[PDB]
Amino acid sequence: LGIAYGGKYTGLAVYANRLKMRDDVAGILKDRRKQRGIRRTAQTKKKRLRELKNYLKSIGYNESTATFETVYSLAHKRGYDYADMNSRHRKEVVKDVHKAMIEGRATEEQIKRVERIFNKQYRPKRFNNRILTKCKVEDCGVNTPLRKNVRDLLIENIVRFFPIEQSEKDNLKDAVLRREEVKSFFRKHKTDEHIRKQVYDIADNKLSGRTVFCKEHILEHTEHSKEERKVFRLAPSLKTKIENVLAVIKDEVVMEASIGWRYMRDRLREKKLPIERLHHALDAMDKGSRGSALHDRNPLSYKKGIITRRFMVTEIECGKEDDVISETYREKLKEAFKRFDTKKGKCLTDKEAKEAGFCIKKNELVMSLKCSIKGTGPGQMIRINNNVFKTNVHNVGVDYERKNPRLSKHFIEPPPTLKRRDMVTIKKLGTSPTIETVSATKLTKA
RNA sequence: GUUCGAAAUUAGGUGCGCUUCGCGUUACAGUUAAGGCUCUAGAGCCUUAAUUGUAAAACGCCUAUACAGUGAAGGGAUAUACGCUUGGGUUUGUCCAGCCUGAGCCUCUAUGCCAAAUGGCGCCUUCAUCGUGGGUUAGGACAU
DNA sequence: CATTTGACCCGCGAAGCGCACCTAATTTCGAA
DNA sequence: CGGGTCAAATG
Ligand SMILES: [Zn+2]
Repeated sequence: LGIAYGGKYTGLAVYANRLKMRDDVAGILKDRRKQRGIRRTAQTKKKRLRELKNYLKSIGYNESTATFETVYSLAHKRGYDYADMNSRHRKEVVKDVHKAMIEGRATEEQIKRVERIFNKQYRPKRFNNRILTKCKVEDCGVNTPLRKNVRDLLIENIVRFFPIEQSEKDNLKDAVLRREEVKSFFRKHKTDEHIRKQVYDIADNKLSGRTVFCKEHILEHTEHSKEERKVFRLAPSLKTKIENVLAVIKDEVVMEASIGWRYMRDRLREKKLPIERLHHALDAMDKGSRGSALHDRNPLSYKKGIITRRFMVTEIECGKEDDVISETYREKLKEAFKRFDTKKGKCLTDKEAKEAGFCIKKNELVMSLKCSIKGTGPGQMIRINNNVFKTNVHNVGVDYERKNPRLSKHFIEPPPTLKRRDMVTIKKLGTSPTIETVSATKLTKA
């Protein structure tokens, strides 16, 4: 093998071929997770609002009444409850709800049910039993316990090696799980400081995670010492990296980033391969995919042929203020940059915007300016519900460009067989695709 | 006695999943503040910006045998499910991740909250009732 | 009038829970 | 952070 991997690169120094691994999948999953969290928060907000509306209408506070107005507006921003006394606390929102429903002449049971709606848990929190480490011995596929549920077994695993009799071992085990008793025992039955910490840690600490062995095998681990450490749960991004490297190996070991070492070591054997744990070889993405974003995350405004969007003054770049629609605020922003000298950093800053007089919002917060969107065109605009989005995956091929079947019903501009990366006699696609900085129209299939 | 292997423990980092709280975006509607034009100091319209409210945030796919509210009763560690067995939806060229989830079950895993036993509560179940919902999707491989 | 050709575009923050998989170190037991 | 966008410019 000779594989050696590190940082963003790897080398199969059997051969001396270097390979570049994907160093993005982690950040892509991170934002595929932030998006899912945003979506689920919004769905729970809709659930809660539906329930609150139904209840308020059921008790005579119909939508036209001020009680409904106030309570429904309060239910949009209910505050946080992870702690107790950028957001208000659940208690302040519920205090305002009580105030409004009292002023509405509501009964105690009604206010209490509205409070229950404001405190309801719409999606269960399930985290106590999610990741399931199975027992290491080959004949025991059963679940290992959480280490906090078998503190007795873990304490026994340590006390079974003390120079004392079994009766004193059992007494000590029962005492530590009787506080000064264990201290006196150790003070008399001199024991190593590390062993004493370990037993105290098992007795007292918050034991996250599971044990390598089940109940029936925690103590028997010495009988299985020759079996190496096993792995079952590796990060999908590291899995993608390592499996791309392994696929390269399959098409075509002192393996010196260290995470996931055992997963490679086990895939390299797939039975007994030994392991000895830009010039890297000398030391030794497809955004059109079916799971990529169909469009941008921030919707755009598309009015009478002009694409614009609101960007904060601290989000509009120096040298680009010409996209700001307002003539007056363009001049104001230019008057701000010939004092700020922001051309280097180009980002501008909250303090600078406030000093320049762009703090116009409710909380003295920096205003926003509508700016025209460069780098986009009409062909990329889609409309879903009220939102207009830029889609970078509008092109799936060219026959005249071919529109994305997942967006044909949403394109604002009506439409008038080389796919991307095909071999022809393609890095960017269109009616005259870019083929490799040369662009041509008369490509032919090859 | 060195080395190596395992387990345990601790700290760091990396990452994965769940549940929320916001800001920002967008659509409409109402206001305020200006800028302009147009009718005639006002009045009508367009712009920008602020402030209010409500609504959308991937497309889709799958579910009404579904889903949630309310009430009653029963069960609640001889119990349930995030567990086990075995699925199904997302799901498509195909296969997956991840999430969700049905039926049976308690051999492994887990089991919360408010008040020493015990007591409520969440929880599970059946029914009655008003109904209109719920899950997943912004990732990876392969083929094309 | 098809090509270069050069600049431009792209959602952020926090909290509460779980978890694994690698480093660093120690104990203990097994071996080779 | 590729896949485009526009307008410009041997054209
Ligand atoms: Zn076992």
